[PDB]
Amino acid sequence: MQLFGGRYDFEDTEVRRSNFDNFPQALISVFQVLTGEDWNSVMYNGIM
Amino acid sequence: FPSAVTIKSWVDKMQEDLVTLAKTASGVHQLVDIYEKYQDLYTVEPNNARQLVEIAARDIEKLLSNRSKALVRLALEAEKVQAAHQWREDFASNEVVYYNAKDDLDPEKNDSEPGSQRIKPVFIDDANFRRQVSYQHAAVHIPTDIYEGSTIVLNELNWTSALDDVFKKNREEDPSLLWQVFGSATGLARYYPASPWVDNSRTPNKIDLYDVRRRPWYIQGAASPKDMLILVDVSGSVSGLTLKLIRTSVSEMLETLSDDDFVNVASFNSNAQDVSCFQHLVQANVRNKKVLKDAVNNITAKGITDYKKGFSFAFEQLLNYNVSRANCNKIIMLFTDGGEERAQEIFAKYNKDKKVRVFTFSVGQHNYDRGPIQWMACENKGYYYEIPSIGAIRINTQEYLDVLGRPMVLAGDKAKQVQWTNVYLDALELGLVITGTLPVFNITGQFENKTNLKNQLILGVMGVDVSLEDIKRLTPRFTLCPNGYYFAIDPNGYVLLHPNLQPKPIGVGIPTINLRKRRPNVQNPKSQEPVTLDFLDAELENDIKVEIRNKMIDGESGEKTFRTLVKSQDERYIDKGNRTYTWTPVNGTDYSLALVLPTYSFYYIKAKIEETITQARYSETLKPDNFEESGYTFLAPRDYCSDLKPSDNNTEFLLNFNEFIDRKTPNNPSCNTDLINRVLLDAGFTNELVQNYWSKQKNIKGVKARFVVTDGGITRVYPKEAGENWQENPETYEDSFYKRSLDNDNYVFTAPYFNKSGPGAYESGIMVSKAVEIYIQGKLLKPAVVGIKIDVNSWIENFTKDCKRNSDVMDCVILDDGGFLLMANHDDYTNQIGRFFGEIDPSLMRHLVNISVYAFNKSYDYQSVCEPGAASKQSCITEQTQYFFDNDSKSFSGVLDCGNCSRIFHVEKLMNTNLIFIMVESKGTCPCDTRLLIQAEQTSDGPDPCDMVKQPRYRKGPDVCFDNNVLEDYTDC
Ligand SMILES: [Ca+2]
Repeated sequence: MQLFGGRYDFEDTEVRRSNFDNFPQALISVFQVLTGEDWNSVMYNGIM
Repeated sequence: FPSAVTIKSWVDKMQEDLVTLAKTASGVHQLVDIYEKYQDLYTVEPNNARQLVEIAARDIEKLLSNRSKALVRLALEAEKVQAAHQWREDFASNEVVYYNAKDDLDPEKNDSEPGSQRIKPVFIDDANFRRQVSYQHAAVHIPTDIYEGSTIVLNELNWTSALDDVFKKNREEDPSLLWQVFGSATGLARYYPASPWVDNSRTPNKIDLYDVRRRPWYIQGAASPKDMLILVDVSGSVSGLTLKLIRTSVSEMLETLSDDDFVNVASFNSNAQDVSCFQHLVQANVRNKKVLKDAVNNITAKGITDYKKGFSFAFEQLLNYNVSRANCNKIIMLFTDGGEERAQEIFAKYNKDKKVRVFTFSVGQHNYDRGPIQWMACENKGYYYEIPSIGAIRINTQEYLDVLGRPMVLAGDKAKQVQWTNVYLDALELGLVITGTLPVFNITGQFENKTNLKNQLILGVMGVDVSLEDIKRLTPRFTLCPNGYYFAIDPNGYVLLHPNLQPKPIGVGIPTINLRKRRPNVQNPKSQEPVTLDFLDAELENDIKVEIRNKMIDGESGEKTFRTLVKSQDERYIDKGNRTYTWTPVNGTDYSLALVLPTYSFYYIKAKIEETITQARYSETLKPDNFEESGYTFLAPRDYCSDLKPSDNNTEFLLNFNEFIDRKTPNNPSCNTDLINRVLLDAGFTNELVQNYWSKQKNIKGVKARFVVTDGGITRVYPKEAGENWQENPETYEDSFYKRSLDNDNYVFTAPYFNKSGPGAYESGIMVSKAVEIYIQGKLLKPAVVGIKIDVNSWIENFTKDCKRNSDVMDCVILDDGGFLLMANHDDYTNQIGRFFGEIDPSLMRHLVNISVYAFNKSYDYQSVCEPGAASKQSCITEQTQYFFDNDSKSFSGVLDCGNCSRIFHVEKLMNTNLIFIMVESKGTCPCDTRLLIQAEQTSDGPDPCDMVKQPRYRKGPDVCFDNNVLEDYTDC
């Protein structure tokens, strides 16, 4: 929530549900990187 | 360097030779004497320039009145028929049979969707429509992304089915009606006569985005003029996709504003500032809207939010009253995402009395609070909209005209007045039209006061088109010279009728395209703007025309004779001519009609040929096979009779015209007998001239073609071998040289074009013209123009016989008023005959402009076509320059010091023509050149509107204003 909190301000209509905006939505976005499922796309949003 | 006296004698002999050749070979005097020797085949009638304006104004008022009477009928029937509608919700067994336009015409589809049943029409072909129409039923247009079969749409298609008989009876009561349309608040548009839509949905590759609820006529007849103040939110939280949707939404919202509405775009993030260079409500015309859009597309998002600052700024912008406003609807549009401050303080401090509405748009997919925004919305009589994607923008940024229309409904029968739109281009390709609208009210249970919940909104708007070819027929312009004309005016400046209003859209700025960001199959949208061309932007602008304009905008009659610069047909010259503007108001409506007559045009010629033998004898002369005895004959494509139509292939037209005038007796039952009598009398006169004079000296030394262009379309070019070298228009009222040589009282040289593909330098020759001018009863007349094409070679050799061909001691050129090269002395100049002189000797030309021999005027053309820049064609503004003689003194001697050197020059104007002989030290002497002085349409973007709004043109506004009725509901948000 500090690193990528509110930084997903992309100017396209692509949807990104696994983001770190609030606590209930950062917990879900961390649990998914922990179960190693589609975690490589949560990294490309964090890098872009 | 030769002295002044020898040069004066040179130009004296040169001018004398030129003038005597033109006078003795064209035949001015002989045509004058034969125009004066008859005096019995015709009569001289006066143009009472006041009676004409009154008659034309009454004809226009009567036409618009007949179009009004066909609107209140439609609206009455629509209100009555919808009042008695029962709202069924099961349409399976009872099909709704109708003709959905933009459906396929192959007769083996048989769609018959659930609840609906189509029709296969017959589609005869028509005139007054450039397409195929069916007078049996009305067509329906349903926007692409609106399902046809929704119970809301199938109900409109039910109770609108009873409009078709009133459509039919209106049409058969007045067979010259164009489209009648009912455009309803559910997207539908039912128009008559039926005709397939121009863009089917996906049967072609392209999409149609036409929503009857965004059209100018609908948005006009659905509310009253506004004072909008779009208050964008550029806080940090709107960054991302919300900001993009806010930009697109503000643009699509501006596209719903007309020229009577005033608008400004603020922007707040812990500080409220304007978004552009304006700082107060501006008039929302095409240029101001372009400025606002280009400034909104640069918005960036960063900071904290503060609604109190933004609303203080908005409410303080809506209280200026130092500027011109619409003074009717004060609304604030807040484009935001979500917040927590509702700020009751500011709404109590500024609109405790609720004069300013608030519409709040919450944009994007976010997780913020919207309670405060809905509260602001439906606390201040406003409304609340949600815009989550690009697809909902077009539908949410147009639906506030349901809120703004409540007072117009609670006003009732007082609020039903027909009002006419700006000039715009028809959506079914009819050209330029104006549409008259009248709203339709929903009255269910009106004698017992039952619901009044759906009965606050209108149903739709009823409109009916009036083409501008319908108005240009009530102002017939063929008893005036090529120079006089009618023109009308809005109570806004904008022009409704003019000789300089073209069917193209009004251009803004400089066109820029990025070809490298457009997929080949994406179907870009095109345009929606009206053709709003101000009156001062169609002509040249004195400060006496500003006076006439501001005097006829407020419905005054009068007359004014003065002297003005007039720009020739081809935008290359300028003439100081006298004019007489006589104007009057059109009583029924808010237009004003003026007539421009040049003195020498207060009398015209009326044919009186009644001895049918003379008629037949004259009509014999315009037959192709005897051209070798009378010269190539062109005939202007005017509508003499109902049957034949202008052909654009003048041989086709001359053949049809001859076979017509002999195919029907001279009785003339259905023919415009005055036009035809004049044309035949004219042909007789011209043929007598050609036979008695041009036939005797079959060939002269310098002449190449001797022609006569007159009133009645008759154009005669003597050697048919020169008839193939006539690039002029056959309609003599569009011949640039004709209108030019009517103004001047002497000979006029028309410098040919340069580097344009065609026979233009040596095969054709240089054109010289003079206007025949006769006195019948002490009354001036200028009925014809006689001319000559001078051979370039004979002129060169008479020019040389100290100037020698390809000399290098000096240069000796001949230019005209306009600075175009005619006869040079260097064989490389002479190669480029017809080019602007400032393009082949820029230093001398700038100096000439400086020493005040050549004055110049600059203007803008707002409907031009250009190749887009880098940042098929687009529409563009082109600046046009035009040079002319200002000082009437002849000789000008001097010397230009072009830096460390100086070349001496002497210029002398050949009197009795428009020619100027220049003799200068050679250009090889001084190796100086600043830069070319181009006279051509240079694509520009000015004037800067950031400065025109500080001191705008005069304008009057509509005085009916329906806002703030106190029995409203406003329990909606
Ligand atoms: Ca996986």
